[PDB]
Amino acid sequence: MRHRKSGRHLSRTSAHRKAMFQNMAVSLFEHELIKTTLPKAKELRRVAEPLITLAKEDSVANRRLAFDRTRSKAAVGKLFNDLGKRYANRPGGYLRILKCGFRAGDNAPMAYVELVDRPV
Amino acid sequence: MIQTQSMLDVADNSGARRVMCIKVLGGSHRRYAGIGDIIKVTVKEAIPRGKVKKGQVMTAVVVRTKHGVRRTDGSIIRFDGNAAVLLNNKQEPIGTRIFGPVTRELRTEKFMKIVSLAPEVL
Amino acid sequence: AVQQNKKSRSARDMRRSHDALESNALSVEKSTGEVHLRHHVSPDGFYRGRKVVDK
Amino acid sequence: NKIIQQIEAEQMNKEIPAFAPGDTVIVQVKVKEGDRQRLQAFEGVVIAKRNRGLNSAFTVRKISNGVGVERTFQTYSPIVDSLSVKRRGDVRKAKLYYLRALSGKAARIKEKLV
Amino acid sequence: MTIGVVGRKCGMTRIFTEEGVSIPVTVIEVEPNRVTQFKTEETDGYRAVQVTAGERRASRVTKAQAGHFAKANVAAGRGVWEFRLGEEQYAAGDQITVDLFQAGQMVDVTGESKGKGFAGTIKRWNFRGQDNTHGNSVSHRVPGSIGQCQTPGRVFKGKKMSGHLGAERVTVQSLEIVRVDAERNLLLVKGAVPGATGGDVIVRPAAKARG
RNA sequence: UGUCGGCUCAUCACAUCCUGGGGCUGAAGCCGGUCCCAAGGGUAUGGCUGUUCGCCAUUUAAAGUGGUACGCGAGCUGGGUUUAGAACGUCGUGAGACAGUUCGGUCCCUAUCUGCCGUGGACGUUUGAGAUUUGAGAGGGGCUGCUCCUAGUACGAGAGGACCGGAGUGGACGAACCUCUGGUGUUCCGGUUGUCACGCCAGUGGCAUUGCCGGGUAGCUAUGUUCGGAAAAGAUAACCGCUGAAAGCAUCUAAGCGGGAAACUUGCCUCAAGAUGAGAUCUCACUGGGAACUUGAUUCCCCUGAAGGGCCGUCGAAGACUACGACGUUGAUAGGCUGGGUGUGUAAGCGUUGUGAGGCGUUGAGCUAACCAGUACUAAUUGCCCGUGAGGCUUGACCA
RNA sequence: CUUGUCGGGUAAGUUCCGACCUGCACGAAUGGCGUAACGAUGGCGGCGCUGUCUCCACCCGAGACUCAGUGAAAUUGAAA
RNA sequence: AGGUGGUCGGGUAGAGAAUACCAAGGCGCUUGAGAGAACUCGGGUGAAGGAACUAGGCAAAAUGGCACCGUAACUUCGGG
RNA sequence: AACCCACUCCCGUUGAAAAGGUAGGGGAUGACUUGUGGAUCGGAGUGAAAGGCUAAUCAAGCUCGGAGAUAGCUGGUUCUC
RNA sequence: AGGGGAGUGAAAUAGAACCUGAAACCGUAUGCGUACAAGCAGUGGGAGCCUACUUGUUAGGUGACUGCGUACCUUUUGUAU
Ligand SMILES: [Mg+2]
Ligand SMILES: [Mg+2]
Ligand SMILES: [Mg+2]
Ligand SMILES: [Mg+2]
Ligand SMILES: [Mg+2]
Ligand SMILES: [Mg+2]
Ligand SMILES: [Mg+2]
Ligand SMILES: [Mg+2]
Ligand SMILES: [Mg+2]
Ligand SMILES: [Mg+2]
Ligand SMILES: [Mg+2]
Ligand SMILES: [Mg+2]
Ligand SMILES: [Mg+2]
Ligand SMILES: [Mg+2]
Ligand SMILES: [Mg+2]
Ligand SMILES: [Mg+2]
Ligand SMILES: [Mg+2]
Ligand SMILES: [Mg+2]
Ligand SMILES: [Mg+2]
Ligand SMILES: [Mg+2]
Ligand SMILES: [Mg+2]
Ligand SMILES: [Mg+2]
Ligand SMILES: [Mg+2]
Ligand SMILES: [Mg+2]
Ligand SMILES: [Mg+2]
Ligand SMILES: [Mg+2]
Ligand SMILES: [Mg+2]
Ligand SMILES: [Mg+2]
Ligand SMILES: [Mg+2]
Ligand SMILES: [Mg+2]
Ligand SMILES: [Mg+2]
Ligand SMILES: [Mg+2]
Ligand SMILES: [Mg+2]
Ligand SMILES: [Mg+2]
Ligand SMILES: [Mg+2]
Ligand SMILES: [Mg+2]
Ligand SMILES: [Mg+2]
Ligand SMILES: [Mg+2]
Ligand SMILES: [Mg+2]
Ligand SMILES: [Mg+2]
Ligand SMILES: [Mg+2]
Ligand SMILES: [Mg+2]
Ligand SMILES: [Mg+2]
Ligand SMILES: [Mg+2]
Ligand SMILES: [Mg+2]
Ligand SMILES: [Mg+2]
Ligand SMILES: [Mg+2]
Ligand SMILES: [Mg+2]
Ligand SMILES: [Mg+2]
Ligand SMILES: [Mg+2]
Ligand SMILES: [Mg+2]
Ligand SMILES: [Mg+2]
Ligand SMILES: [Mg+2]
Ligand SMILES: [Mg+2]
Ligand SMILES: [Mg+2]
Ligand SMILES: [Mg+2]
Ligand SMILES: [Mg+2]
Ligand SMILES: [Mg+2]
Ligand SMILES: [Mg+2]
Ligand SMILES: [Mg+2]
Ligand SMILES: [Mg+2]
Ligand SMILES: [Mg+2]
Ligand SMILES: [Mg+2]
Ligand SMILES: [Mg+2]
Ligand SMILES: [Mg+2]
Ligand SMILES: [Mg+2]
Ligand SMILES: [Mg+2]
Ligand SMILES: [Mg+2]
Ligand SMILES: [Mg+2]
Ligand SMILES: [Mg+2]
Ligand SMILES: [Mg+2]
Ligand SMILES: [Mg+2]
Ligand SMILES: [Mg+2]
Ligand SMILES: [Mg+2]
Ligand SMILES: [Mg+2]
Ligand SMILES: [Mg+2]
Ligand SMILES: [Mg+2]
Ligand SMILES: [Mg+2]
Ligand SMILES: [Mg+2]
Ligand SMILES: [Mg+2]
Ligand SMILES: [Mg+2]
Ligand SMILES: [Mg+2]
Ligand SMILES: [Mg+2]
Ligand SMILES: [Mg+2]
Ligand SMILES: [Mg+2]
Ligand SMILES: [Mg+2]
Ligand SMILES: [Mg+2]
Ligand SMILES: [Mg+2]
Ligand SMILES: [Mg+2]
Ligand SMILES: [Mg+2]
Ligand SMILES: [Mg+2]
Ligand SMILES: [Mg+2]
Ligand SMILES: [Mg+2]
Ligand SMILES: [Mg+2]
Ligand SMILES: [Mg+2]
Ligand SMILES: [Mg+2]
Ligand SMILES: [Mg+2]
Ligand SMILES: [Mg+2]
Ligand SMILES: [Mg+2]
Ligand SMILES: [Mg+2]
Ligand SMILES: [Mg+2]
Ligand SMILES: [Mg+2]
Ligand SMILES: [Mg+2]
Ligand SMILES: [Mg+2]
Ligand SMILES: [Mg+2]
Ligand SMILES: [Mg+2]
Ligand SMILES: [Mg+2]
Ligand SMILES: [Mg+2]
Ligand SMILES: [Mg+2]
Ligand SMILES: [Mg+2]
Ligand SMILES: [Mg+2]
Ligand SMILES: [Mg+2]
Ligand SMILES: [Mg+2]
Ligand SMILES: [Mg+2]
Ligand SMILES: [Mg+2]
Ligand SMILES: [Mg+2]
Ligand SMILES: [Mg+2]
Ligand SMILES: [Mg+2]
Ligand SMILES: [Mg+2]
Ligand SMILES: [Mg+2]
Ligand SMILES: [Mg+2]
Ligand SMILES: [Mg+2]
Ligand SMILES: [Mg+2]
Ligand SMILES: [Mg+2]
Ligand SMILES: [Mg+2]
Ligand SMILES: [Mg+2]
Ligand SMILES: [Mg+2]
Ligand SMILES: [Mg+2]
Ligand SMILES: [Mg+2]
Ligand SMILES: [Mg+2]
Ligand SMILES: [Mg+2]
Ligand SMILES: [Mg+2]
Ligand SMILES: [Mg+2]
Ligand SMILES: [Mg+2]
Ligand SMILES: [Mg+2]
Ligand SMILES: [Mg+2]
Ligand SMILES: [Mg+2]
Ligand SMILES: [Mg+2]
Ligand SMILES: [Mg+2]
Ligand SMILES: [Mg+2]
Ligand SMILES: [Mg+2]
Ligand SMILES: [Mg+2]
Ligand SMILES: [Mg+2]
Ligand SMILES: [Mg+2]
Ligand SMILES: [Mg+2]
Ligand SMILES: [Mg+2]
Ligand SMILES: [Mg+2]
Ligand SMILES: [Mg+2]
Ligand SMILES: [Mg+2]
Ligand SMILES: [Mg+2]
Ligand SMILES: [Mg+2]
Ligand SMILES: [Mg+2]
Repeated sequence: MRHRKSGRHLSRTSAHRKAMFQNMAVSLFEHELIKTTLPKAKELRRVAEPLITLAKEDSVANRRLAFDRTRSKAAVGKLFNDLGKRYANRPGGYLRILKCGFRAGDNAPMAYVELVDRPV
Repeated sequence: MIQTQSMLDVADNSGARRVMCIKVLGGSHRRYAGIGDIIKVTVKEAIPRGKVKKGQVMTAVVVRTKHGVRRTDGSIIRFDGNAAVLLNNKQEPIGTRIFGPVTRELRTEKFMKIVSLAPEVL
Repeated sequence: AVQQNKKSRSARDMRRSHDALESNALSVEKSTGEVHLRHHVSPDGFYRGRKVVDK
Repeated sequence: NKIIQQIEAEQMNKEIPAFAPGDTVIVQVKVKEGDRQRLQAFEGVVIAKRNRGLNSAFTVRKISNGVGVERTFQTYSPIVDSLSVKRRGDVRKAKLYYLRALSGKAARIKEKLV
Repeated sequence: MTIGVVGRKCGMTRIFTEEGVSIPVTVIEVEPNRVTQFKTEETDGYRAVQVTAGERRASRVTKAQAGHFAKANVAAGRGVWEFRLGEEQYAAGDQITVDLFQAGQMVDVTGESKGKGFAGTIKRWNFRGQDNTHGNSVSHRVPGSIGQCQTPGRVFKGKKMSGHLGAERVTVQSLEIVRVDAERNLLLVKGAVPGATGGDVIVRPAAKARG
């Protein structure tokens, strides 16, 4: 049974999952638009959106907290300087998921993940 | 809860130090004995000149248990060890003194004597 | 464990009476007139009347 | 759960002065042997505390007669007539379950003076 | 039985008596029930009353159901239930509240039990396992034997096997009503009630009762 | 056609071990003996031994007897037995032997058909659809101890000690549940060892079984909580009768009328119209033309496709896939966001004290999963497909 | 014969240890009786420890399950 | 997932060529994606008991280092 | 520790493997382990002896001949009236 | 890769895996039958429907319903076994 439980195992150890979603979050903040699997995209929004909300106020303790969760100086620089200021007045929902078919290799469902107000 | 081959100490001065449960009385296939339950024990260790001897089969009542006893408001009382009181043929205590605290559910008709002898009732 | 008798032509064709395939839900994007999967982004890159990825 | 919280809120009127794990408290319990109504004192150190509104509870431990005894009290039960904090202790944890393996001088709780 | 209400299981709590006794209690919200159809000997065969409770959107109510809810000016609710009454008189439009129950009043509660998906014989039928050591080979929680040899030489119907500890309907009999809250529309019942929080429950006077 | 014993799971008989109903007794009472009726439910744990068995110890209301390949190895085991090694006693000149001992010794198979446990797809139920139902039938369940009052009464010289009737509290078994008591809780918070890295200090992160540990939310769960077995009716078994002749009497029987048990039929719970004998009730939808006939339950063409169902999406205490349940902007379905709650336990930085480890303040701080309430910020499109166009005939009664 | 009889150990010991001699059918280099140390050797008994068990519960990974690709096997007189 | 002679073999801990985390150097093991049933495999924790399991403590749990104190019967005088 | 071995459990048994793997286990300066080259063989060799080993074959190897050995024993034996 | 036309040839369904091209086995199309029915699947009776034409004492295809009916070989005193 699984009653009232949240989170997907995704056939990985819990240490593998932590590293993988930490990699996706860094990629999303830099490239502004990535393509991944649909189940993975629905678990990424529970990891990267708390980081954008955390970056809405700039302080030494907050930039240290962000670095402990994304071990990337560039990702912490992209937040606190571009994101969090762009989403200052936006109350949640900073990213969007759109289904985009299946891969040829394994017929895996795919989706796009992009930030809401890309400057393009 | 006490079952067969559980080891528990004696809360009396009957001369026994350790007894081992060999039967839980009062029902077919009965499994556990709690505070106030009659069991059948064997003496495993004794004083040189006590009034019980090693290897003697007899009856005891559970007085103090590690599992505990629950009350009507949901509260529970627990002790650090399991203890018993050895009884004679007519279900009366063999010793004359009782060591350690007891509980208020021992104040039945046939165990009121050992409640009055206890230094404390909880 | 294995069969004591070999299956007949009819017997194994009744088992396959459930092997048929279902169709997908397709839609036509009225702005362009292009056929796409329902609730998906079109191969061009449109969804609900907007450009999203532009190849 | 919004209307369960209101059922429980009407039964919470006792004062319950603040206490913490590691404190030495005296609990006055109600005993009704026969028809008489007396109060019995249970004094010991608070080792655990459960903060669940009307389902709150705490555990106190004492050495009675060479035997250690632990009682878990339901905070809002009418059996708990009153409570008072005799002393305050200085500990780092929420649950002091390690005290069960210490007996004499080893199980002393340092006092929080300030 | 023969008359009752339809409620929702809100959850569990406790109440303390002045003597220091804790009563386990299940809270049931009973939104007032509206009579939709009355069935008599001549019109329908048997004799019963039809009831609805709750609310539904206009877009989720079909035209067949909407016209049934318009013959009795009742307005649509979630679900429709029936109570087989012995000899009572009702009209299409009457209200049925927590007021037909009092403190005491042993009652029966029906609900849909929590659903385990696909259970083995140990969990479903309380079988006992084989050895976990002493040479056992990949047969720790397996059922064992399921029949006998040439004689009958088949498995008897009703043999206890594995699968679907169900989300079935079960009744719990002779539960005591502790408190009836008329203004909040609540029934407080001592004990446990089948189902999860937010499920549908049916409360009726106890069939056996007596003592 | 795999041969003992053990484990797991059983099913039937009655020549009945307990509980239930009776006759006789060399039946005062409490206990017994024997026979008749009765198969609903129950019917130990261990020490020894490979043991079935048996003997012991301690329980229980009782620890029933048998059939099912001495039930059950394509369900497990491998102690015994019956391969190959080695030894003892005995027998043989010897190779060797023993239905005599002793130590050691590989247990294969992905389930086609019948069967069984669950869960679906198709069609039918005579126009179609949404919902609520009756109950032919079938399953589940059915155990029992002790104490108190009657009453120290009946009975008995005394010792002792009831029937009938009522109240309470247990054991075993079963179901549901998570308020409480606990367990778990690699998705929460801390402590700490070794090493590498983030330029460095500080602070953090990877790896070491989750590195090792201390706690712990929701969910699940028992050892925790609540409930259950009934009462009652009917027809009976053995048994006890009323009236009553054949047979002036007697006689439960030949006519007639009764009492009578955990057995049977209900009553309690669950499934149940594929019950093809396919049942019932409420409501809803559809009210167009033409041609060919092999001239009526016929075929074809054009128009028109309703009530409703499905596909799809957001999900769920529902779930192997299904199915079931809620919602899809006229929206709180999921995620986020905002508050709270819960857990952990006084973060970082800074300021002081100290040569330093460390302490003290800011500070019950900081962080916080699944929980509660609110909120359209993000995602649930502006769609497609099925399903039609008033529902045959015969007979009877109402009706015009 | 035989679970011989007696004693010890257990609440209870067909195994164990100490004796008795009635050696079915011991016995002196196919050596007799002892023996410190040694043994992945046989039997028995204790302390600690524990999911071995009462009686299982929860959690984590790999299968099982579904989707896409590739694609066996023993067996088989015919099967409504 | 087997076997195959010889040579070199750094840093931090460490007695060490053990072990752990790294260097130079090399690799992620030629089907993937989901979901989170029974059951199987490999593990973690477990209330109250503590061998009651079983042919048998099988398996698991437990002990484990360095310095110092201290250590029995018996002995072939080394030992134990 | 390396190296040589193979006592226990489990898995695997259509195996990753026609004898393995993960956990534990024994010896580990010697009656040790190992590379290269060489010698002994079919009623023969070699054997700290198990009837063991002599190319996945051993109470007498493989191969080719006598040879279509012999089979009072199983199996089979084909169109019509 | 493989095809659709066009061309050569007497003939490409003689196209190079090339004469002829059977059976097992696998498909597409049409006609009739089949979702309340129990078993060596046939045989005797038999309605209905479809096709053809000689327009029903005919031919061909299906077979609702119903009586009867436990493969073949071998070996045996004896086999559905
Ligand atoms: Mg959720
Ligand atoms: Mg790790
Ligand atoms: Mg078959
Ligand atoms: Mg066969
Ligand atoms: Mg079939
Ligand atoms: Mg198929
Ligand atoms: Mg359930
Ligand atoms: Mg479920
Ligand atoms: Mg078992
Ligand atoms: Mg085995
Ligand atoms: Mg095996
Ligand atoms: Mg196993
Ligand atoms: Mg079998
Ligand atoms: Mg049969
Ligand atoms: Mg069964
Ligand atoms: Mg067989
Ligand atoms: Mg069993
Ligand atoms: Mg029978
Ligand atoms: Mg009888
Ligand atoms: Mg007899
Ligand atoms: Mg009997
Ligand atoms: Mg009887
Ligand atoms: Mg009698
Ligand atoms: Mg019976
Ligand atoms: Mg019986
Ligand atoms: Mg029966
Ligand atoms: Mg019967
Ligand atoms: Mg009955
Ligand atoms: Mg036993
Ligand atoms: Mg026994
Ligand atoms: Mg034995
Ligand atoms: Mg039997
Ligand atoms: Mg028989
Ligand atoms: Mg027999
Ligand atoms: Mg047998
Ligand atoms: Mg038997
Ligand atoms: Mg087996
Ligand atoms: Mg067997
Ligand atoms: Mg097997
Ligand atoms: Mg078989
Ligand atoms: Mg098997
Ligand atoms: Mg053996
Ligand atoms: Mg063995
Ligand atoms: Mg031999
Ligand atoms: Mg001789
Ligand atoms: Mg061996
Ligand atoms: Mg042997
Ligand atoms: Mg068959
Ligand atoms: Mg019926
Ligand atoms: Mg039927
Ligand atoms: Mg019945
Ligand atoms: Mg039944
Ligand atoms: Mg009864
Ligand atoms: Mg019983
Ligand atoms: Mg129970
Ligand atoms: Mg349960
Ligand atoms: Mg709980
Ligand atoms: Mg809780
Ligand atoms: Mg560095
Ligand atoms: Mg540093
Ligand atoms: Mg570190
Ligand atoms: Mg690293
Ligand atoms: Mg750890
Ligand atoms: Mg450790
Ligand atoms: Mg801990
Ligand atoms: Mg933890
Ligand atoms: Mg915990
Ligand atoms: Mg919990
Ligand atoms: Mg008479
Ligand atoms: Mg008379
Ligand atoms: Mg007369
Ligand atoms: Mg008569
Ligand atoms: Mg129907
Ligand atoms: Mg109908
Ligand atoms: Mg419509
Ligand atoms: Mg629907
Ligand atoms: Mg789902
Ligand atoms: Mg749906
Ligand atoms: Mg709103
Ligand atoms: Mg919400
Ligand atoms: Mg929050
Ligand atoms: Mg808090
Ligand atoms: Mg501080
Ligand atoms: Mg600070
Ligand atoms: Mg920290
Ligand atoms: Mg302070
Ligand atoms: Mg806090
Ligand atoms: Mg003998
Ligand atoms: Mg003897
Ligand atoms: Mg003896
Ligand atoms: Mg033994
Ligand atoms: Mg001599
Ligand atoms: Mg000799
Ligand atoms: Mg000797
Ligand atoms: Mg050796
Ligand atoms: Mg020895
Ligand atoms: Mg023993
Ligand atoms: Mg596949
Ligand atoms: Mg090194
Ligand atoms: Mg070391
Ligand atoms: Mg190494
Ligand atoms: Mg490198
Ligand atoms: Mg996967
Ligand atoms: Mg798993
Ligand atoms: Mg496991
Ligand atoms: Mg463990
Ligand atoms: Mg834990
Ligand atoms: Mg434990
Ligand atoms: Mg713990
Ligand atoms: Mg413990
Ligand atoms: Mg212990
Ligand atoms: Mg034993
Ligand atoms: Mg046993
Ligand atoms: Mg071991
Ligand atoms: Mg270990
Ligand atoms: Mg020694
Ligand atoms: Mg080598
Ligand atoms: Mg192991
Ligand atoms: Mg090894
Ligand atoms: Mg080694
Ligand atoms: Mg050695
Ligand atoms: Mg050499
Ligand atoms: Mg040679
Ligand atoms: Mg030769
Ligand atoms: Mg030999
Ligand atoms: Mg060769
Ligand atoms: Mg060889
Ligand atoms: Mg010749
Ligand atoms: Mg020949
Ligand atoms: Mg033959
Ligand atoms: Mg031409
Ligand atoms: Mg041709
Ligand atoms: Mg040709
Ligand atoms: Mg060809
Ligand atoms: Mg030619
Ligand atoms: Mg050809
Ligand atoms: Mg052909
Ligand atoms: Mg076909
Ligand atoms: Mg066809
Ligand atoms: Mg029928
Ligand atoms: Mg039919
Ligand atoms: Mg059939
Ligand atoms: Mg014919
Ligand atoms: Mg014809
Ligand atoms: Mg025919
Ligand atoms: Mg026929
Ligand atoms: Mg026939
Ligand atoms: Mg024969
Ligand atoms: Mg014969
Ligand atoms: Mg045959
Ligand atoms: Mg015949
Ligand atoms: Mg045959």
